[PDB]
Amino acid sequence: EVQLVESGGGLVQPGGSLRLSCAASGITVSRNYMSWVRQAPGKGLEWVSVMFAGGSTFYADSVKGRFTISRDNSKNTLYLQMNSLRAEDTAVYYCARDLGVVGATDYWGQGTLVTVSS
Amino acid sequence: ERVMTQSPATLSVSPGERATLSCRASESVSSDLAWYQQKPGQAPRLLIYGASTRATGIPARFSGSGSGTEFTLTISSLQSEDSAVYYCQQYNNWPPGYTFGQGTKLEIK
Amino acid sequence: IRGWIFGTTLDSKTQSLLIVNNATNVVIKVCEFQFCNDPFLDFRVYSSANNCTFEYVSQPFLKNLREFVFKNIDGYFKIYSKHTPIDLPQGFSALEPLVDLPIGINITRFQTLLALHRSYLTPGDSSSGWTAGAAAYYVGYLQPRTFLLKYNENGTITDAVDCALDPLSE
Amino acid sequence: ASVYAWNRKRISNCVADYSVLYNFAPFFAFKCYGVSPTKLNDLCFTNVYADSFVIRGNEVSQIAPGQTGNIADYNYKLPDDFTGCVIAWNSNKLDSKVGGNYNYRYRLFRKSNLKPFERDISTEIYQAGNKPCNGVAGVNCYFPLQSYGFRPTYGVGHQPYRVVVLSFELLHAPATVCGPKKSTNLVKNKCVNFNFNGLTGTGVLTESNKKFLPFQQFGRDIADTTDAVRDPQTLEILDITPCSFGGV
Repeated sequence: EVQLVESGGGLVQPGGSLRLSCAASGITVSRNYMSWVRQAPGKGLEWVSVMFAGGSTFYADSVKGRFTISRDNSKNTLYLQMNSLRAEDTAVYYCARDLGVVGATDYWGQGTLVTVSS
Repeated sequence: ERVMTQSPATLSVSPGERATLSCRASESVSSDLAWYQQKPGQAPRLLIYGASTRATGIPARFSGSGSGTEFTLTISSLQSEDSAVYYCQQYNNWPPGYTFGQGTKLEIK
Repeated sequence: IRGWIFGTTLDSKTQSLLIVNNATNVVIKVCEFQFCNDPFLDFRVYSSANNCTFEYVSQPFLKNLREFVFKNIDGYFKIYSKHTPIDLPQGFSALEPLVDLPIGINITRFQTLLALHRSYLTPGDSSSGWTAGAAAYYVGYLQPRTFLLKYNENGTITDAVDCALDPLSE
Repeated sequence: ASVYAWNRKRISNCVADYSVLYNFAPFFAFKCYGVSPTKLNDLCFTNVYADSFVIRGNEVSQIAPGQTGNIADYNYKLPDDFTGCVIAWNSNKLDSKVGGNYNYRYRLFRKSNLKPFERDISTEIYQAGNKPCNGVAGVNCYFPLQSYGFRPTYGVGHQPYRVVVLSFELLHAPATVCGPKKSTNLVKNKCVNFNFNGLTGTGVLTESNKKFLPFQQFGRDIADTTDAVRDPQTLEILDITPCSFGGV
């Protein structure tokens, strides 16, 4: 069925890197506005990044210059490379397919915990 | 970057009645919206986007209203499973943009 | 005789040229209009779609011996002309610059446009044609030459000497 | 008209004044890259391309060389080495209705980015799966043409800005558009520097007695000394004599 399953969540030492992966099903990714969102434990949500159908990607200001979204069109999936993970970034990260004015975010991802050594 | 403020913080209403939640913007948001119900334990679920359009499947028991900088969601008859957190997300700047709310915790008795 | 057509081809693959006189005005156009197997005899037009870049209009260019010189060297297409009362006569008369156009199309071949009253028009026709008045037109080719021109006291050319015709002229 | 299939005009064969362009009063933003405004007012070219359309105010920042966004990535894209300037007016009155001046529907779904100045007007259904909503519903029924909903309560970011972009082409240019004026009144009988439509020289000008033919513009005596000239304004013939000089 149409779904988004995520991977890469785990633990990494501060300043380190990591790479999150997002798989989809019954739906294409190449032609879908993709968007990675995150949530701090107990707090709300915040838009982290988005990749378009032409390649022009975007990131939140808090993570500009450090995270990079990319997508393996061959198998209908998205990726987000992260580096220099600091104390804040400990959060659950969600993968989503956003349509916008014609239907707001509906389909969400299982999420992925990202904590640090300490 | 319009900051949204939800109200009230918490709400406990007897079973079978209506429930009313307000979400207040600071700039204009007239029809850029959505409402999410994040039942505690998994990802949120979209109920009503834009001004009052009910997302597919979403029980008619929900009703959205409001326009400009102020909106309200209302539930007809809360069942036991309606308990969750709710957020009003705006997208007045769509490419690339969103702004979330503070969430609301809904319970029963 | 009412006009001319110049250009590198009759197809619409290139910006051919059009010059059409009329009782009312001249129409000069550059629009790559694809032509038929034969140039149409004016039933006012016969060509495919056009994408013109230059167009121009002015008063018309009109026993009467009409002369024209068509030259295209510097990115401009230039016309000289003269109409005189009177086969070609032995009388001397110089042509005056009529128009100097800025269009830069690469012209390599040229054709004429004819006309007739109440004549049918079709994309392809045999050699039967339609009746027209008795008429004729002559063609000559220019060459790089050295000419010794004589100007009189009023600034008009009255005589000329061909520098390479015979030893006395040289 | 719309940002969807913008409107164009190819200006040529005239004298481009500019006295009003970027100098008329209600212009909001004008800025060009590669060319300065005043030189522009004196520059001359083979052709001009004007491209008018209307966008939402918050998207004006995307009209720039190689700038990236929505309107500039999927709707209308200007080159990276684009020489010329864009202008934008806050048409917060001219095109708006409380009922929504949204007659135009911009493009929000495109398969691949635009090549510069590629009119890409189309009526299709962006989709995800096999069929478009003609046979499916909900999923994979996306339509790139979205209304604007322009109405006056909308803030600045959503007030329709009318924008016009000028593009000067310069290849093989028998340039047919140059309109700088600069014509000063003539002085006679005094050693004066003159510039008649390109003929530059010095000398004293005197009333002529020579019959110029109507197609002639200059007069020269023996040994190429330009002896006379006809005025390009009043068509009067003038004689030129170099003012007095000698040994002492």
